Amino acid sequence: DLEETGRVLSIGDGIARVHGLRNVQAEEMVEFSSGLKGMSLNLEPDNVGVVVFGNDKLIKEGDIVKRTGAIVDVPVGEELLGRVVDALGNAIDGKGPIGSKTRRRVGLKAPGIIPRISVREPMQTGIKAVDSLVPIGRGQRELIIGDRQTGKTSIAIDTIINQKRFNDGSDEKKKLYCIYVAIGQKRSTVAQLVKRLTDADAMKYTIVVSATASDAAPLQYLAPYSGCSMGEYFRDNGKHALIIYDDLSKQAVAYRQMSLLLRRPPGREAYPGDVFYLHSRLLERAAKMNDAFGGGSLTALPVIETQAGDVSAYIPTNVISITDGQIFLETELFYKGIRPAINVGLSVSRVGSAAQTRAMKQVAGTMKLELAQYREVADAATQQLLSRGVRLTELLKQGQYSPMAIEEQVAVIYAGVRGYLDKLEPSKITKFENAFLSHVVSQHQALLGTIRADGKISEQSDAKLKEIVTNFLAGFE
Amino acid sequence: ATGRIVAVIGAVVDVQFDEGLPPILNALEVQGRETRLVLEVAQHLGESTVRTIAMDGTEGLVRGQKVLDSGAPIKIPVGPETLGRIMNVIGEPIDERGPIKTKQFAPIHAEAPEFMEMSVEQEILVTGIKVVDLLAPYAKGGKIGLFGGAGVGKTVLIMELINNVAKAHGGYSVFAGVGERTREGNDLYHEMIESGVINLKDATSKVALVYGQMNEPPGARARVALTGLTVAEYFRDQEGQDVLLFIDNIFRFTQAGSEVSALLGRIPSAVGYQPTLATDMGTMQERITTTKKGSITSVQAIYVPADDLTDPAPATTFAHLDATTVLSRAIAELGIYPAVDPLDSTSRIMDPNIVGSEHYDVARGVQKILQDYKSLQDIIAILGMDELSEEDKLTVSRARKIQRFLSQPFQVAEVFTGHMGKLVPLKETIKGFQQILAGEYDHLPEQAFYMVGPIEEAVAKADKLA
Amino acid sequence: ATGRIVAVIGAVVDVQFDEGLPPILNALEVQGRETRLVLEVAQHLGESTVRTIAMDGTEGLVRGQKVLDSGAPIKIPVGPETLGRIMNVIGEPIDERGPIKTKQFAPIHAEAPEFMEMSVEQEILVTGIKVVDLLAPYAKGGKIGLFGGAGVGKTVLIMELINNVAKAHGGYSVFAGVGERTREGNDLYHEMIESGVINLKDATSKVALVYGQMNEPPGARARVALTGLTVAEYFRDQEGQDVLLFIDNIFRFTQAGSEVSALLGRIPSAVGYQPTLATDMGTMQERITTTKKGSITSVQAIYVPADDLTDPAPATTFAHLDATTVLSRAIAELGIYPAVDPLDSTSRIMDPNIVGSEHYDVARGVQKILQDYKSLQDIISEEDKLTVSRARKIQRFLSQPFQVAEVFTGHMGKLVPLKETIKGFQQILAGEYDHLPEQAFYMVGPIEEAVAKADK
Amino acid sequence: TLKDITRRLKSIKNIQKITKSMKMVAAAKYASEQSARMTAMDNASKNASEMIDKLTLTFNRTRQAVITKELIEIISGAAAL
Amino acid sequence: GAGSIREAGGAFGKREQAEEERYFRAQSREQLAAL
Ligand SMILES: Nc1ncnc2c1ncn2[C@@H]1O[C@H](COP(=O)(O)OP(=O)(O)OP(=O)(O)O)[C@@H](O)[C@H]1O
Ligand SMILES: Nc1ncnc2c1ncn2[C@@H]1O[C@H](COP(=O)(O)OP(=O)(O)O)[C@@H](O)[C@H]1O
Ligand SMILES: [Mg+2]
Ligand SMILES: [Mg+2]
Repeated sequence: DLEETGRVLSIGDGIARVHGLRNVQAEEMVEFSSGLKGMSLNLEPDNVGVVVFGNDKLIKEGDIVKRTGAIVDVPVGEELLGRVVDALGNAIDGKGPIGSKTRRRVGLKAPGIIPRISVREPMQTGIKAVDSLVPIGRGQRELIIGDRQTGKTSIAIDTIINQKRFNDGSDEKKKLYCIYVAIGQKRSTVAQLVKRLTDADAMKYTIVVSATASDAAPLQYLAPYSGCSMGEYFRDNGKHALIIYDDLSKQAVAYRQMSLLLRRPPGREAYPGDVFYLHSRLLERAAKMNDAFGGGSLTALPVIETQAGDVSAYIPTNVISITDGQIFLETELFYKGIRPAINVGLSVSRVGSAAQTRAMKQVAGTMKLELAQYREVADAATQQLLSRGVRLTELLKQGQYSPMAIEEQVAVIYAGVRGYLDKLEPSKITKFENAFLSHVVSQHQALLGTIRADGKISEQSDAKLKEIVTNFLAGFE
Repeated sequence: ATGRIVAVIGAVVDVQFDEGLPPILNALEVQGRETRLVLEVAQHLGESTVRTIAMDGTEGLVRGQKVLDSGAPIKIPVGPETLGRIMNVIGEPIDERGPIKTKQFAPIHAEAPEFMEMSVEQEILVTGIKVVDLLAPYAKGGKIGLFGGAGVGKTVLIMELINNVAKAHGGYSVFAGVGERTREGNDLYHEMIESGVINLKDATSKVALVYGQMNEPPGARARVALTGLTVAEYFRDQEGQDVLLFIDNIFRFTQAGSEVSALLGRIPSAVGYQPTLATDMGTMQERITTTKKGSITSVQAIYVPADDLTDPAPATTFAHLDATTVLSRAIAELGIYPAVDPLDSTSRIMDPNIVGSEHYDVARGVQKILQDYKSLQDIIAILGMDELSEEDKLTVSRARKIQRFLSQPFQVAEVFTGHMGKLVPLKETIKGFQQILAGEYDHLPEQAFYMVGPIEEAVAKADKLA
Repeated sequence: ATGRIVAVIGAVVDVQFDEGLPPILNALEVQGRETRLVLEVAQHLGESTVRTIAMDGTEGLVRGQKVLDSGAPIKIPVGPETLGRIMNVIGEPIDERGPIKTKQFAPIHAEAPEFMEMSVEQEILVTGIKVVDLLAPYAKGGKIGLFGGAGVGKTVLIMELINNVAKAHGGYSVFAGVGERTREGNDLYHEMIESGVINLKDATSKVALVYGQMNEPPGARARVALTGLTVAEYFRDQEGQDVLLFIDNIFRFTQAGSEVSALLGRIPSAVGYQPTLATDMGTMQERITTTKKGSITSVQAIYVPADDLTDPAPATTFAHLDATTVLSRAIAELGIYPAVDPLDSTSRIMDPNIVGSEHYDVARGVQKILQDYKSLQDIISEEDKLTVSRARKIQRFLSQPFQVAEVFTGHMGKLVPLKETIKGFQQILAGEYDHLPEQAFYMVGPIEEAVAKADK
Repeated sequence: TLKDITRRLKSIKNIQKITKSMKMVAAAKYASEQSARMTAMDNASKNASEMIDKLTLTFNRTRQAVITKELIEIISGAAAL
Repeated sequence: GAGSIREAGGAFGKREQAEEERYFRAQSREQLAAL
């Protein structure tokens, strides 16, 4: 019966020409006799071109293709938290099947103008440089762009681990469920990442979608949309989600493979004409909703890898045109030990300023201004600018897998911007920072608790801070 | 007339008609959809089959699905009832405020105004932006183009122009959002509601919004600019009104045309673009014009792919404009904002008989000294500053002061810069630049001219630095 | 299933089957030839026709000539009997020493290990080479880029890695000559015979050789890396070893894939590379990993076209590399062997969380003092002379005598454990040997041998 | 254009070699104006090396683009037959 | 790459040409006076 069932005519180049399937819809999931799945791409007068989600080795000429009647969708819900799935929603962690009750199409259009509201509440990364200078809000699209091995995945992982302090509490408003989409990475890297999230107890609120380097190009193309659907579930049911696409460069390369194998006209760098639409329709789905639509959000942290620091290339500029700002990571800084190697003159957050808390604003306006002066200078005043800027740049450094609470960042930046560190020599800034942070955590949980509950620094808290920092700097090496 | 779908490839749909083949550009309605899926006839393929471009997503289309012919192209509501409302590419309201109850409808495909309707008058339009007003001034009823790569400030500049011109404007205004961020459209909507330019309670609204954004399939992104054109053309012709048309971004029209041209079966041109890029752009751009029936001052942001000004799309747009503001990434990395390239921005009213000999001489002298600095750049880069003449050192110092003084804080940029915006009158701009060229401030440091308004603020900042 | 040739265009052959169409990646056997001709299925063209790529020359092929379906991908002999032998891409011996009498055969096309078979924390692979183990250590199941070609002792370092991984870890090696020059393949065979790594008389051979020559069609050069990887996969999955796999060269693997893709009519991507460049590289490299049975560590010689590191072939290879060993001629003409450039060799596991704070700090100190000494050389004070002295001593102590060079040089070879390397460089950095002459560190193993040479 | 970038690369490589030789010659003649010339030529060589690095990046980028453009022209010519 | 500074026609190729003509116009005036 050639109306719900077809036979493969040709296979190769990742596309299977199927004869029959007369009632198949465009963009519908089909199921091959081998157990593989595909998507109806080209409905033609005499055949159906099917994008195979897997290896062409498993599909032969003459194989039976049945249609599932459903436009391509993935399982969504709370039942995916803690699971590692592939681009189709099948669990690859061996913990059994996903018990999901709801499915959601992967190519749903982003919300319109009316369902949205401005980004107002903060998405805390726990990274001092980000949380202070490039603040991210819930519903934003912030790009993490840089060369290879500059610390991009580390920023994303620190954010995910940071969300634990909110996901363990009772404030349901302030929770954030994370989705990590691995696209074209090494499988061992994703396994080690999932272990890092399991040690930090960050997997219980994280979904990992894995389309690695050995997976077929259609799977690496589909993975970001599957992850985005899993996040749109939370965004549309009143909750808040964060999604990392690591990275969209390899997804664009997978899509270019698929497009060149379909014999479509290449453009700049042999990329198809719709490589911008590929990322735009995806990153538009990260939105902050107004309260008549639940009030939830979906934050996107796409990752892009540049070649020799070239950020004016085709795909980098496309994504810069799509997102709400970018966090540049430089190799020249990363080699010099400044880590996270965030370029502060080039990174920006267009809509995150309205999300920064009041305390962090109080310290970060001054920090940002002093850093701008230190940049614009590099006698007896410019020397003070240089000294303050150097102290601040050592204050911005941070370690891996240890994100900080917002009040601790506020305390450290406070010590930095009022001028207490001008006494120490730059090589001692990190020593002072760690010792002082441990001191304030141990014996001053009341001031930190007050700053955290108040969201700002009152003159009472400002006085207590000045007292504590003067005493510590007095009794310090 | 009713046809049936025979092929669906992306945004392109083939429809075979037994009776009554619909003309090219007619709008077709697909039957059996939850929402309105409009197909626009693009080609007659032969054997009673047409090839169409879908204005929405084609997922769920089955071969054999019925399609009705409307008998006319896409018709949108035009009139004063569209003011304060948001409509999409096919004229449907997307602001949840009910139907747009206009008394007429106009097809989005129309002929360009004839040669005998053109208007030649070229009065200036002062914007309050120092570099624009000085070096490449805009003209009322003219076509303005803002070129720039990704993240150089096209949206910031166009929002500054909406703030500086459209509120002070006496006529109507149309903002066509073409293939841009949806959250930017939400921001613009709500900003116009608070600033009173859009009124949700009565009929005093002064702006009509048309949005097909970067989440839309390529057919909607290719025709939403035409929908905005149609609204502005109604205001210009049947009302005789002075119209302000802001298009951000107009490059997405060409990019969407390229995306669909892939599938319409056409041999690609240079850089993979459609072979019809220039004639499509011309058909669209010739309707955005001032006739002797009414005026349209048009501001268009043109995206520059990979910062390549020689790309076919911006290179083709260059010929359609009276004033071009070319933003530069290299200038934006020097902290100078707006990132206008002063030796790449032009205007046709930069003419002594139009702006006066004082304005013209100041602008030409500024450009001369900036070109001389650019010529010295290599020697300055390798052999250092000290291997120059004294006249070359004076040229470098004055050129750097002028570079700084071309920057300016915007009122739309206050939120992420803290500096209050400045609106500098044309007299004060000409005076300040005449004075810097004269040498009246060769003693002040260059960093005193950075991010100020008039030259008095420059001397105040110099006095506060020392 | 029997088919018949319907088209022969160069190295591409179309074969029509009247029953039982073979899957993609199956090997076919052309009948009636004096030498074995193998065709690998690439596409199903429809109408019971498959398109294949030849593994050997196609001259003398006739339309209608019978072709047999093998029923599986290319199968090669895998086992301890492949050690010391040479086989080509389809597994037959090319050293004229008789058949390779293994008990089982493995298909050269295999899926990478699953997600739950992956090791979840990175460990170090100790090679016994001081500069490598200290400054740019190798990870088990990682990929290492070997930069530098002729005149810097690349073959000596390869053979020493083979010997040291055989002694320290008990893991065998596999060498894949992807696009190998036949002259240099003969040279390598005989240097391996003379250094004892290959033994033609008993079963103590440590390495298996797989040669895809330069005069073979692009399909053979695109599959020889998979053949070598299949031998190494056997040694890992069936004997739980830590295997070494050498891919010389990896750029030629990319080049052969590009040529095969162009032959199949596919539209080239950027710079002329196959559209499937990243996925070809990925399907090869993902099989090089640490599983729960064992691991496969891969040293891969990198050639960079036009010295352009942003070229698609290096840029795609560098995404998989876990380390880098740069063999510099400026180090060899300086007298140091192995000629590893200690400032340009990198590692991803040079991280305190992976190698330990002590290792990280010793390595960082060595690198900082070497950079300081380069700076000071550029200007030729008070303690800068002492920095110069300690850095000269560190430079000398990075050298090492190899066991595979014993018959030629006479000096005994040294396999320095990791702790001895760490503590020796730590002591030289602290100043515990600021009295000993700088030539007491040249070509020694542990630091005790340095003090013993200083005695004389 | 590829030929413009190659011209500029060649020019700046020559400038870098000349300033390096001049720095060495001033270092020999210095063994107060000689010290100034030595440091100045050192700085000129350093700036020339940085311009050389940026232009080498630009040149590799432009040559990759030129190869891709010529391939696309050949492909589009072959696909129209 | 000999004479590649003048062949690139930059600010340095113009500086070089101006020097050669200035030095040899002064020499030609000093060589024609004696001549
Ligand atoms: N803040 C940091 N402090 C110290 N070390 C860091 C920091 N961030 C990253 N690193 C180190 O640099 C290494 C590379 O970082 P990371 O993998 O996160 O960046 P990447 O850009 O994603 O690399 P890749 O291109 O392979 O994806 C890390 O293994 C880590 O050891
Ligand atoms: N006039 C300006 N002043 C200060 N910063 C600016 C200005 N214009 C642009 N920018 C910077 O560029 C960023 C984005 O510019 P944008 O308006 O989005 O241009 P585009 O639409 O071309 O991407 C702004 O968030 C800001 O950081
Ligand atoms: Mg990463
Ligand atoms: Mg914009």
